[PDB]
Amino acid sequence: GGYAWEDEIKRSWDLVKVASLVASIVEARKKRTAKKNITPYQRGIIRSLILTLDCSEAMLEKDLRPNRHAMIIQYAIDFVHEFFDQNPISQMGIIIMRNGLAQLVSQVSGNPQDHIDALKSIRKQEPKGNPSLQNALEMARGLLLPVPAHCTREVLIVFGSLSTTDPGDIHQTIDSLVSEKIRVKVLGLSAQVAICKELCKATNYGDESFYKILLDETHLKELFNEAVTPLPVNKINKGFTLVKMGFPTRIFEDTPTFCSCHSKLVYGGYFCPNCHSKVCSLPTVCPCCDLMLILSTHLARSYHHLMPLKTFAEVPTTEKFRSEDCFSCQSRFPILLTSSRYRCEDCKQEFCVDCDVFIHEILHNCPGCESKPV
Amino acid sequence: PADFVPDSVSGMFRSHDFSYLRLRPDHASRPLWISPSDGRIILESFSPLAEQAQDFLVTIAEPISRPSHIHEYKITAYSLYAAVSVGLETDDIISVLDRLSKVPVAESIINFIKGATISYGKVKLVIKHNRYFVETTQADILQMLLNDSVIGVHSFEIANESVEVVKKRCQEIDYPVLEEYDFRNDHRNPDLDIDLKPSTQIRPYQEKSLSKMFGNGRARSGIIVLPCGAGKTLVGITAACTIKKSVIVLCTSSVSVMQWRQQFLQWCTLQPENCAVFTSDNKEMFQTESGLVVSTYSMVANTRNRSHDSQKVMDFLTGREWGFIILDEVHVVPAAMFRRVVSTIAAHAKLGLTATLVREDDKIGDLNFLIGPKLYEANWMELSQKGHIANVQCAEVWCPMTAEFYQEYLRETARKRMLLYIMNPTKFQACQFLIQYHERRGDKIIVFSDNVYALQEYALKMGKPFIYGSTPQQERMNILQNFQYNDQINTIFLSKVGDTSIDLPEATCLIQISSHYGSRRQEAQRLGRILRAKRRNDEGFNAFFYSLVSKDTQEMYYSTKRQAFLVDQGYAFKVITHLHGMENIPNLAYASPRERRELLQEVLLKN
DNA sequence: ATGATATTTT
DNA sequence: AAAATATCAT
Ligand SMILES: Nc1ncnc2c1ncn2[C@@H]1O[C@H](COP(=O)(O)OP(=O)(O)O)[C@@H](O)[C@H]1O
Ligand code: BEF
Ligand SMILES: [Mg+2]
Ligand SMILES: [Zn+2]
Ligand SMILES: [Zn+2]
Ligand SMILES: [Zn+2]
Ligand SMILES: [Zn+2]
Repeated sequence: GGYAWEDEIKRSWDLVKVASLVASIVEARKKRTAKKNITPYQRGIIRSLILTLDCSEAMLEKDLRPNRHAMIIQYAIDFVHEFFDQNPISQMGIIIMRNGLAQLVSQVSGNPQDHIDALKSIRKQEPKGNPSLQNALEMARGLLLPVPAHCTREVLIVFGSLSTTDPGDIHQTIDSLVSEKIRVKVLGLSAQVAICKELCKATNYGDESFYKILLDETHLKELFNEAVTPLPVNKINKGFTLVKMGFPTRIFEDTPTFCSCHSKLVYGGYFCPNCHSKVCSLPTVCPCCDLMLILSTHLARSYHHLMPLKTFAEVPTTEKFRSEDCFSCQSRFPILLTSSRYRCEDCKQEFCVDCDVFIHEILHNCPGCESKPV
Repeated sequence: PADFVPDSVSGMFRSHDFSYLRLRPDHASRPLWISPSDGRIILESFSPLAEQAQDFLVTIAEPISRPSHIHEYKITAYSLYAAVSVGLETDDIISVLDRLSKVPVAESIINFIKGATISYGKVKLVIKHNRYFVETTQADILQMLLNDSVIGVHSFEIANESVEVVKKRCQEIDYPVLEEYDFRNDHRNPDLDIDLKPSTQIRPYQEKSLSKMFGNGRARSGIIVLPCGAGKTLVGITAACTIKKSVIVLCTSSVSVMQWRQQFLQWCTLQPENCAVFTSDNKEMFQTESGLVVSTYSMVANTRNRSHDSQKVMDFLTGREWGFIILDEVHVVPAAMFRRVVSTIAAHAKLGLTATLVREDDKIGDLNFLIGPKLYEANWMELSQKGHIANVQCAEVWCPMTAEFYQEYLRETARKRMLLYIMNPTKFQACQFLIQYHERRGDKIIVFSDNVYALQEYALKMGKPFIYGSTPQQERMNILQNFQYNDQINTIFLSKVGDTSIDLPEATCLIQISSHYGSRRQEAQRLGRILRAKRRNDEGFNAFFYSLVSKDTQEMYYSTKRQAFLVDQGYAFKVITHLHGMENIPNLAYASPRERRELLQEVLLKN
């Protein structure tokens, strides 16, 4: 019955005793494999998203430093900014589950400032009680009723607990959501939940990829950023329609005038092309003739989604190269094992790694394709 | 040093320049620098291979200074002897050191380790019924040893009294004496059946420290150094349990003897039948076949005059052969008379446990041949991070001496000089303010004072208790227990009696109005009194350690010299010239000039 | 070598 | 309550 002391000494120093570039390429190729498949799926540019956040005792856990409540709220602010930058026409609403009830914190609108301010106020609020998915969903269902039909209803629940206390049968709400054509995306924090999986699958036409649980702090940001982009629509669902809209002209005035939207003195504004009423900022529904005023730039931002730029394929090392320098940025390709040259299929012009990421994330048009004369 | 151009600024380094050796190509990885001439080692704890390097260096080197980032180690003959003792050889040591060195090891260093790594196991000493036999399996080597006139398979009985003489002599000769005892093999000595309680669990560093002692599966004598509050009592208890033989404990003070009795009972399976305490309070002795006997150094070490009732128990101690002996607070063993305890009591394995292996004289090194090599050591900073010993924010308050008081200081003689600055009215105000401020925070404060007269004077003025030699054992225990479990009595003064070997988790703050002459041992021991606070794991908690001194007096000289050990271990002292909020205090002692003059006359009348 | 302080005994 | 021996520092 001897103890571990008598056996031997650990001898820690015995444990320690005394290709990267190709590894990066193959790792990039494996990552690029997921990006190889891309097709112009039809996506609803106009959308209405109700953001539901869990503010309950489960948020007091220190899994995400400093606490789940702080990180979720902070990343929510970033999501609000990103969501309204990529999609200018869309509107958003904020709900929070606290004390076993769903509490509205900001009306569904198209002003990012209002939603940002609402989230900022929630910072100090201390989470408590149990969450209630049914109460949040019922409140979300009501909020998404006045929204126009052409808009695609969307719910993005950030669930953090493992159990839900509802006053009624949540299964009825799931059926009701499907009837109203509402798609729910759930970002779990700890582990899978049976009801959450069913809600996402039922509302997403059987797709099970809309319920995701993160595995570390870094993965949360990627999940938040993914929801920014619009979701594709199914073939069976039909929502084709026209929407009346107008483009107002910025007007400069020496004397400030009352704004129809807020009834406040503002030096400048945009004159509506129907009722000539002035609105402080865009894009918002006109306060008088309720036609959504927008600028041509707002429509432009969403064009790249309709016709995404085809992914580039790395050239084989054996084949010859078009030139020794990048077409766009003129950066010499390192001589190095495997050539680090990427060519666009349409125009067949090589590009560097920096251009490949830039030409598919920020810049949405291949420089070579525009240069090619037809 | 060949084909090397001396540097222009090489003159700044007094022959200590080491630029001749070239840096290794992989210097970015190796964490060690080796200085050839001085033998010092510089270790980077922020670089890869830090943890196992620290464990290895501690084994083969005695730490000197261990700040946060750069650790300064040194190699000595005694350190090498300890390293080779715990299952190591020159081949392994050389390979590891060269591997971890940012620069190649110089030939001078290689020779130093090589010489002392081969004499490990030539001469052995064993203990039979009551006769010591210095024997060895081989027969040729001992014949050379016997030829020497200093000493006076082969086995020969040596005089018990002269055992220390041969032990030192073996250290002097090339072959040093080894102290190993195979407790598993021998069953002739009655075995005590004891084991740790199921609830008890050994902490990581405690487990590692005990593992080194039993690395080869056989107990070996040595000294284990852990910070105050680390739990050396549990390490000793576990060491006794595994050996499964009779164990005798020698302790510095009777109060601590009671602590050992209680601690031993709380953390093991032993029953009262096998426990007896040979202290001044009671001379009860155990009549069981075997058991634990806990005593004190003074009782055992005393030679001339001991009562017959104590003599019979002492004869009982010397009669039976013991299997284990724990020399608690082993930093006083090298004293003139306490050394006799090792010789009188015949034990196969002897273990020393202390927190501050410091001694003003050169007698500290003698421990290596009285008990054994320094088996293990632990970093005070490392344990503080782990949450085992409470963090302490040391400070050194500067208390200026007033003009009237200072003038009398210069004229008085040296021995009278001490009482002028210890009773400084400015120091008195500082002590009052700190106690009042820290009592508001609900913190227990212990005010040490070596000077008995000053201790009493401060206590009487503040209406607080005190403990020192005149206090009886019953009263001293009552104050200790009361101060631990009563809200009203938040602060108690003490003296040299309580400096070392007392457990009191309640204490969190600490002050010293006066202190003994420059001595690092007392400073470290007093600081350790508050390093085991039960509320050490609470978030954002910091214990306090205040040192009140008088500016321009000899106390400043002593205080700087009195905190050297703490600086080496890692603690940093902050100078507090001004105590904010002191002026607003409604009442301050000796505020009026008349009060200061009256105190000056009173203190002057002392001598 | 001396002075403090502490401890043990009678 | 007084003796006597150790210890720790000059
Ligand atoms: N493993 C442990 N678990 C809990 N408390 C422990 C453990 N080991 C030691 N302690 C505590 O450490 C404190 C000081 O122990 P002690 O042996 O008196 O320290 P020192 O090293 O100063 O002699 C005691 O309160 C004891 O209960
Ligand atoms: F090191 Be301890 F306080 F006995
Ligand atoms: Mg102790
Ligand atoms: Zn307005
Ligand atoms: Zn209008
Ligand atoms: Zn480029
Ligand atoms: Zn192209």
